[PDB]
Amino acid sequence: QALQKYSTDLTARAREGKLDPVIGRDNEIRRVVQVLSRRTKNNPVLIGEPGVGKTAIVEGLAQRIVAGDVPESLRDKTIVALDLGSMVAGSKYRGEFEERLKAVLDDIKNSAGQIITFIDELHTIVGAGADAGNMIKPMLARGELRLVGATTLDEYRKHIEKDAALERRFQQVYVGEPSVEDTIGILRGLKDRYEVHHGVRITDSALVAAATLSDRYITARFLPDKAIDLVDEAASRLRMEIDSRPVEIDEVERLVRRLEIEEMALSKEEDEASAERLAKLRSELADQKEKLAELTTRWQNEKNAIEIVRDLKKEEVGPDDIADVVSAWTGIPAGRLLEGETAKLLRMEDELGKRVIGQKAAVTAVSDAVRRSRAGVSDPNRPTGAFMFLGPTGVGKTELAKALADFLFDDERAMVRIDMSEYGEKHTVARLIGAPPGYVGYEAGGQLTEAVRRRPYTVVLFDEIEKAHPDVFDVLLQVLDEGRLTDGHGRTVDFRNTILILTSNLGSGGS
Amino acid sequence: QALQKYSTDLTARAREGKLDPVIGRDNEIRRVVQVLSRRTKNNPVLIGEPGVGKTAIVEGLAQRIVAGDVPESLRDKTIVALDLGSMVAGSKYRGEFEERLKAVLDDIKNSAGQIITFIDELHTIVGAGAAGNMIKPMLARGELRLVGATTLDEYRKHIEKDAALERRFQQVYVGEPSVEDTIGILRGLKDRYEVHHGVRITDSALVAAATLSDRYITARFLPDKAIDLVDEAASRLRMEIDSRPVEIDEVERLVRRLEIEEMALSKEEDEASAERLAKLRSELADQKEKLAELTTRWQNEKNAKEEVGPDDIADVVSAWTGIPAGRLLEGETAKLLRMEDELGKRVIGQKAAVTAVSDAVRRSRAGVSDPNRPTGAFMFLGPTGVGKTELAKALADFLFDDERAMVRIDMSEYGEKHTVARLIGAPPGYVGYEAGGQLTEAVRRRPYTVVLFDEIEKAHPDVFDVLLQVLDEGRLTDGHGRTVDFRNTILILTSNLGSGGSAEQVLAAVRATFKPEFINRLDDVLIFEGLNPEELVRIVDIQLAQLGKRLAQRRLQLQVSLPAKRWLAQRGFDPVYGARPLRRLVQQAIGDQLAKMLLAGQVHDGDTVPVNVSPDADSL
Amino acid sequence: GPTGVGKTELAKALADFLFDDERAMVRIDMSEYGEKHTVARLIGAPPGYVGYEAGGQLTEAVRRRPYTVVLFDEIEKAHPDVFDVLLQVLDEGRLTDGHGRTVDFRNTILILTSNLGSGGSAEQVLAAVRATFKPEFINRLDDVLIFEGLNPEELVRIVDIQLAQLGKRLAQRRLQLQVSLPAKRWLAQRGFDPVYGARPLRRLVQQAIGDQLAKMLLAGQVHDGDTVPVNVSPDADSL
Ligand SMILES: Nc1ncnc2c1ncn2[C@@H]1O[C@H](COP(=O)(O)OP(=O)(O)OP(O)(O)=S)[C@@H](O)[C@H]1O
Ligand SMILES: Nc1ncnc2c1ncn2[C@@H]1O[C@H](COP(=O)(O)OP(=O)(O)OP(O)(O)=S)[C@@H](O)[C@H]1O
Ligand SMILES: Nc1ncnc2c1ncn2[C@@H]1O[C@H](COP(=O)(O)OP(=O)(O)OP(O)(O)=S)[C@@H](O)[C@H]1O
Ligand SMILES: Nc1ncnc2c1ncn2[C@@H]1O[C@H](COP(=O)(O)OP(=O)(O)OP(O)(O)=S)[C@@H](O)[C@H]1O
Ligand SMILES: Nc1ncnc2c1ncn2[C@@H]1O[C@H](COP(=O)(O)OP(=O)(O)OP(O)(O)=S)[C@@H](O)[C@H]1O
Repeated sequence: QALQKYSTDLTARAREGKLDPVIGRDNEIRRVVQVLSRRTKNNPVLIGEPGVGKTAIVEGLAQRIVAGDVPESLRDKTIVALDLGSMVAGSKYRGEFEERLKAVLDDIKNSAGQIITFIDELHTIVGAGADAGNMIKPMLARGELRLVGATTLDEYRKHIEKDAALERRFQQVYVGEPSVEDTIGILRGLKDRYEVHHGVRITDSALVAAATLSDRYITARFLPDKAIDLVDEAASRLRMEIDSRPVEIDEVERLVRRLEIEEMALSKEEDEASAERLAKLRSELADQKEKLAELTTRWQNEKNAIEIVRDLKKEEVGPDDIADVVSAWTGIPAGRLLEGETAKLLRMEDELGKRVIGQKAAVTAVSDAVRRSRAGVSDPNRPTGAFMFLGPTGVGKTELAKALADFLFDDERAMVRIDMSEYGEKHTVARLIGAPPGYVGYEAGGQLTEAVRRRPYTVVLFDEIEKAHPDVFDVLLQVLDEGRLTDGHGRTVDFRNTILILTSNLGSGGS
Repeated sequence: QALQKYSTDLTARAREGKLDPVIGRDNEIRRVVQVLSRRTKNNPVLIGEPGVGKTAIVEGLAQRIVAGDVPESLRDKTIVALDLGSMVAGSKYRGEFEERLKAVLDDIKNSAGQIITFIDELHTIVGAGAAGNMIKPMLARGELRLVGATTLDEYRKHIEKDAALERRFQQVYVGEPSVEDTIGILRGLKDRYEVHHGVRITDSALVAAATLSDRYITARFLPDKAIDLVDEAASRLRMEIDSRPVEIDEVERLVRRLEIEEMALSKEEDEASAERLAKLRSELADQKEKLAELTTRWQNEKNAKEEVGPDDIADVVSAWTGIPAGRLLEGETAKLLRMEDELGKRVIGQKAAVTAVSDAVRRSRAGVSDPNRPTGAFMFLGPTGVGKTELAKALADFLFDDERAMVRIDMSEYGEKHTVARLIGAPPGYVGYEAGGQLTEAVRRRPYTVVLFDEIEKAHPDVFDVLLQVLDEGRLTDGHGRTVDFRNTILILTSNLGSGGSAEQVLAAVRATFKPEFINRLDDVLIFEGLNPEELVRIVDIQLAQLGKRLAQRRLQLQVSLPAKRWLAQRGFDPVYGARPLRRLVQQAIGDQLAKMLLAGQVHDGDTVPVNVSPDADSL
Repeated sequence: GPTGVGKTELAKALADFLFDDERAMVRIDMSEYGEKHTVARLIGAPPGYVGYEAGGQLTEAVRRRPYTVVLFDEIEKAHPDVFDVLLQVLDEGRLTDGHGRTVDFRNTILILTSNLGSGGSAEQVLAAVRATFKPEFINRLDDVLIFEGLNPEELVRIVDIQLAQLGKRLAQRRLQLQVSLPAKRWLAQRGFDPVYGARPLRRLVQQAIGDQLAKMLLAGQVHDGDTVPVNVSPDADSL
């Protein structure tokens, strides 16, 4: 009766359909089943990096038990999910939590073995005493409590392996991350639940696109769920739009209201210099009211036509809604050039010519490399542009790197700029990679690394590349042509969406 | 009346035969007896690594007492097993625990010399107060026999800090058994598992599960890391002797799910998903074929296994630790023979290097390779843009069927001496100490990957001295005392020394930049030979296929003509820059042209575009 | 001395018969102690910083079982501070660690190893030895032995040893080889560059016998149990 107080039930939740379906991953289920049924020391532990699916496997095993697909030695067994915080909640006195846990263990052992224990994140059991989480050792080794567990691949090493007399009683089951083709199947089988939670519909191409697109942009997470987030956010945004009026009318209305409020207060300014700013505010206000009227008129035409066709006879998420989600995330633009960017990209060499005069070849070569990437033609695993341009002084080779970095971002200080005139000695490389573990500045990372990692779309400039020691080129050797360097902490950063630019002054006069 | 309240009875538990055989370990039991039969300070302590067997020795002593093989002054002693976890339980008051302990000690002392207290994991006796200290006077008089057993580390971490205590204790070191002793032990315990599971166990399996777990699984000790293989092979054979076997219970589960997916992908009101259903059904039929064939052959075999064999243990050790340890299941022996021409699908030329790589896999798999040495570690070098990294990525692309499964470090960043702590970790007592190594901690888990050292020459010549034992011994220790196992990976070392000689210049640069004791541990030092204008067409078509697959996301296959496919290889061939000028020329010719075409309308998706060679350029 | 001549396999052969297992020695690889602060791992951290409970790496393996032979691979590549620590092991007998205890190396067999110079008979190599170490640390050791190169006569016995090793390894699948004396002397005739020691013999074995055997074995026709002879051709060894 203490199991009721200090444990919830898992099969009693899987029987009422309150668990999500589990798809694939048969080898791991079979290994867990065949480890959970041996004579002694019969308790596995699902180990692996976070996100790959480790509680989903236990819930799939519970659903399989409820269905009856398990072997004879597991028919009609209840899975119990222990909770340790609720056992340490009130234990002030010197002998409360110990007898609590002992009563729980006695209630488990009293049964004929008709109970399968399940502690998730079992790395939290090494303490909990003050000494506890250690009296379980006699029963673990004898095999009287079948203890399925699951911990991260580096909480094990940090908490359990430090008690090598305990991690002997556990059998490890390595759960690797799935591939894109298996993520597609998982999504296919898992979509009709979000389809119900949000009153929308989800196209299958929108499931292929999520899995194939969240594998090359979001490189900091793993991939049974790195796409489910895209699908969920797309569905939620589409539901919001299915509610009151959609986007890009909801922005212009808010903007016009604010401009009106500002103009109604800037009018009563007894000044001479502020009367000039009130002459542009009204202009932009009228310009915005124009666009808002045009949008609200086109909206009625679309809806009107739809209703007409319905009486005569943008309502489901799509592969571009997924793209808009993954573009609001990470800031990287991967869309379809929605009629506002195509014109700008076509008149590109004419807007760089407003700040750089001449250098037609360089301007054309940069504009021709931005479009090969926006049009979806460039190599998907390489920087979108990496070229070194050089010449005599006062020519424009630093201006162009600052003229290109402007109209792409509407700003000027939005590019990561390091000037290699200070890297004269070869030991200064650590200034862009960090210090290896065990030195003074280590909990700071690199300076280029931790600047590209935060926004992986800015352009990077290497001024005066010739002035550096001839051993930093070797460091750059793999940034180019692959877009990847590491740091002290071991985390890889991807330079696969940035435009690298290296200026220099060699020759200086040669034809 | 408190002993039975707060303890149990090992002798009673063994009289009913609730224990296992303890065959072996004569000297340890003899020493335990002769120390227990002392006059004063008669209390031993079994000590050793976790898993070698330290409670089994006490269980054997109990069985031996019950049998009557002990000397005179041990007859009818009734060993008792104390449980301090119950003494401090609900003792929420001011003196309850102290008085419980005192009553138990008095009850033990009142018996003349019968009770032999046995506290397991006695390191937990230091605290428990708020006590556990009212035992030293009872101990330094010979009145308490206190048999105990703690691991080799928790002893010095908890008890050596109490030098008053450890003086009243005898230490009995229990070393681990060897492979022959492990086999002898296994031959006695097989009956218990043969009874628990309705299965028979073979002696060949018993000896394989001891000679194999000593080689592959090296993180635990070896009276018991061999028992698990038997205990899991038995469970798997029981599950198989149950309703359905395996490798049919996979095809069935896969076909069911494929049907469920096809039944719901058919009514998809789309045009882009039309070719995505045109292969699901193909794969489903190709799977039903194999399902039917296996289900038919099953009836043949059932009209025309029953006990665990020697390869079932191999299958268990292969499911564990990742490593393939089985014996050439069919479909593999054809893959390994096709290897040499299957790698040529991505790497053209360099057939010497291809053969030298495949010959280290076909050997280590057949089982003729050296066990205590990596399965191949060779450094190949040559000019630039030739394929040396492409080969290292294409090798690990069909051993694991996943490009990212390779362990890739690039030695361009290990330019200075102190960057060694970056792939090994920091010593005990510094800032980054929990994260461990970077190369170490990536092999200790899943020890079957391929390791790539890119531009080995760019590193400070003190990092080679760390790889000096990775080669020829396959082991390095991180900043934790954890010797990892490199004996079954494939090491690859790329470089660019010389780049301007046939063989003598590069072999002089190698001997001038490396040490002889380093060049000696290596396998064949392969030298690539540069590309020839003839076989560049086989690279042109691979690049074109790659580009096609890349832009196939919108159904834009190109009909590249033969004169264009020839022009793309006529120029763009440099005898100095390899094949990267070709990659650049492809996007200078087709890339920017199609990019201008595409976003200015007139090339809307679903269309096919032909290329044709103009007088100088080529038009779309 | 030179490379591949038997320096390491002697420290592994002494323990092999003093303990009946080549894994009963404390083999630490001194090629990783190339930094000054790396002394903390083979001695232990001070009381209570990050790793006090772990204790030393060298001192602990001998405080618990003080009869082990201790090997130091590539002592030349260490830092000139671990020598100042290992010094007090000699002419004293004991070693104190960061914990604050004292451990006695009075029953161990210290063994060092290096590859200094490798260019002179004894004069250049012993000058190099006297140049990097300290003379007060050298007059405490026993004989500073120099190992000799291999000769074609001392190589046929090594071929016999390697063939015995290969045969013992092929006992799992129950195979055994028949090596004709022409092949047994050809394998020693080739692979005698007197600059790389005995290593090239291992590679020649795997290239000649092992590769052919492993290509035949999984192509059927050499199924387990039976024996196989090896004979000589103009150049190669046909099986
Ligand atoms: N095989 C699978 N079939 C269906 N859904 C799956 C599968 N694997 C994972 N998922 C889903 O993907 C998500 C993964 O979440 P969890 O598995 O709960 O995270 P986790 O594996 O427990 O990792 P941590 O360490 O606990 S955060 C959940 O939404 C699961 O429902
Ligand atoms: N073609 C050009 N069009 C417009 N401004 C230019 C042009 N060339 C140079 N300038 C001006 O020159 C100034 C600095 O030129 P930079 O391009 O920064 O010099 P640079 O090209 O980097 O040469 P070095 O070798 O680095 S000093 C700015 O004020 C630019 O506006
Ligand atoms: N001499 C032996 N004969 C037969 N079985 C043995 C022998 N020694 C150990 N075993 C078995 O091997 C396993 C070892 O378990 P234990 O000895 O209880 O572990 P341990 O030595 O107590 O180590 P810890 O620190 O308590 S986890 C058990 O299944 C024993 O039954
Ligand atoms: N033999 C080849 N077969 C197929 N593709 C090749 C071949 N040689 C080169 N390539 C291609 O040309 C490029 C060469 O890249 P890598 O082989 O990685 O360069 P590399 O051989 O490592 O030379 P370095 O010294 O690293 S610059 C890649 O895009 C390869 O796909
Ligand atoms: N005298 C010898 N007798 C038998 N085998 C030998 C002898 N010398 C070398 N070998 C073989 O050569 C291989 C390596 O020899 P080692 O003695 O380990 O090299 P070493 O003395 O450490 O030299 P280095 O420069 O450190 S690699 C071993 O596998 C031995 O079988």
